[PDB]
Amino acid sequence: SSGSEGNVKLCSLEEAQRIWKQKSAEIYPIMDKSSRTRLALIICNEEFDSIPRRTGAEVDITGMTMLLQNLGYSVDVKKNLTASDMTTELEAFAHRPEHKTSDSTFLVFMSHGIREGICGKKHSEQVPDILQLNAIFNMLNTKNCPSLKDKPKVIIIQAARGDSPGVVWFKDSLPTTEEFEDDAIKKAHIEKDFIAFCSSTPDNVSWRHPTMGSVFIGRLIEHMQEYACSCDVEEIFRKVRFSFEQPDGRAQMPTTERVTLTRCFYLFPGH
Amino acid sequence: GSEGNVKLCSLEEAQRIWKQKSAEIYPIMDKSSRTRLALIICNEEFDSIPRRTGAEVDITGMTMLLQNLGYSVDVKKNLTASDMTTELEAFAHRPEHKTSDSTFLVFMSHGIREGICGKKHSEQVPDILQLNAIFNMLNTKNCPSLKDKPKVIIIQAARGDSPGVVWFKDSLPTTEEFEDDAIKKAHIEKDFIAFCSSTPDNVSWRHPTMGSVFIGRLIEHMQEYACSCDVEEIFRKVRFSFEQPDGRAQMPTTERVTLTRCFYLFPGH
Ligand SMILES: [Mg+2]
Repeated sequence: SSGSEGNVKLCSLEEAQRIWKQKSAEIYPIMDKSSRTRLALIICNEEFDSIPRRTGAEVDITGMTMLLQNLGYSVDVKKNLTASDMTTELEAFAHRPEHKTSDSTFLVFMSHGIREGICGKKHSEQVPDILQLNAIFNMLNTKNCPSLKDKPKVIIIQAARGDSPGVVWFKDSLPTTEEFEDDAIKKAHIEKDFIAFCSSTPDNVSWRHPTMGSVFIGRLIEHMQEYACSCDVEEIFRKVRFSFEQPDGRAQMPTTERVTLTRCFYLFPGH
Repeated sequence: GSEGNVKLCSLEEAQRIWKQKSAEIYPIMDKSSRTRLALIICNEEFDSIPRRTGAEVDITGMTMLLQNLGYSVDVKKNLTASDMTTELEAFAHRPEHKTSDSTFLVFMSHGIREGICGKKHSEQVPDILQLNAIFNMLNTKNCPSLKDKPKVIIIQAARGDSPGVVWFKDSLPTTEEFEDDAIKKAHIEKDFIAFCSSTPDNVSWRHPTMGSVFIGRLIEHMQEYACSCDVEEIFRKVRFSFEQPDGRAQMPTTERVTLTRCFYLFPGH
């Protein structure tokens, strides 16, 4: 009886009716299932030139691919890219015409993390190869990705550190090209409707179960599958943090970051 | 009464919430015995950089709000980074927190890339309090009295001819202070939520010293919605209220959320 949705628990018609009746004015609207063309992007760096292999990556890619596909997203997976190539790929994704007939997107980045951003494949101390988190939000913003204006953009980042001070986030501050937008694109908020969810916790290896996925990605998939039907995604992220509250060996506490969501994002699995 | 402008949560409303989600709501303390503390730090008068007009209306608005929500408010004004740090460290050590369920910290100043401007700041010899330092001073190691309790941080840190007050990043030996092993095994940073506005100062001229729109909008939403919405959502709704821009676009961000539960203020209780 299971199908496109896999192991994601379905929101019944009754359930969906209730959520929408109660808060429709502040729920991101979703598009008709039959005609919508949802897109997602996973970029996973596993094999690196000068830094450790990320054993566990393939289980994560497979799990997140399955998850997002079960939630209705056409998932485009890219592997072992330089920051330069990650940039080129981001811009292409941002420019896909399918987003015009979509209601939302997910972007997943799985790689090594340092203070300054996400490590590309050719990264070393001498020769840097870093994707700045900021560039993700910029390339998907209102001006650079007008097809996703007013639509939620969920950015999941697994950027495990090791000895370094995780991923830094947060600051507090040439002229661009005139592309002659209608004054309603011009006057829109540059950045709006983003939510990020970030883990920089290193992996604990089990040699008995090598190849196995990161606990973060596993815990996220588990919670998405169980609670996509009843909770909006902000709340699902909070519940992942709740699940990690009593520490085991390796303490995990992923942070929700750069929230410019204006409405609740419900996934309405089954619809 | 003591709540004034804040709409009160009712016993039926308040029991509604609690029954629905008590296992995932931050518990609040008995009203008669809790001693809630909040801190406002505002730099408005500066040596070298522009005077921030309308600060006093914001201070007064935020103080009243926090008092209405059940917090005793200490306000500190025009401090160097060094003095702000001293004050924050003092705030963290107050015994009241031992008998409290939560806190709010408010920072209002000029902001740059590196963090919040202090009174003596110039681009020639900076004076900046790092946002990181705020979280560190209130974290589990350094402020054990607020472990497992919500710590709301509001930063109004207006941008100059500058790209912003940026956050984030992913990833010298400290003094050994002999913490209990339960403190050592605890999550170092948990139960925080920041709401940040980095919008520049436009100034009213026929009628000056009239508050900032961010703070006004936050206060209005807290008054309206504390009786039915957790702070997270209240912060969402302020964003919702700014969706169609006025002249000066404002979209304040929620940042560094390690909240594991929902923080209902339950005004009136
Ligand atoms: Mg919520």
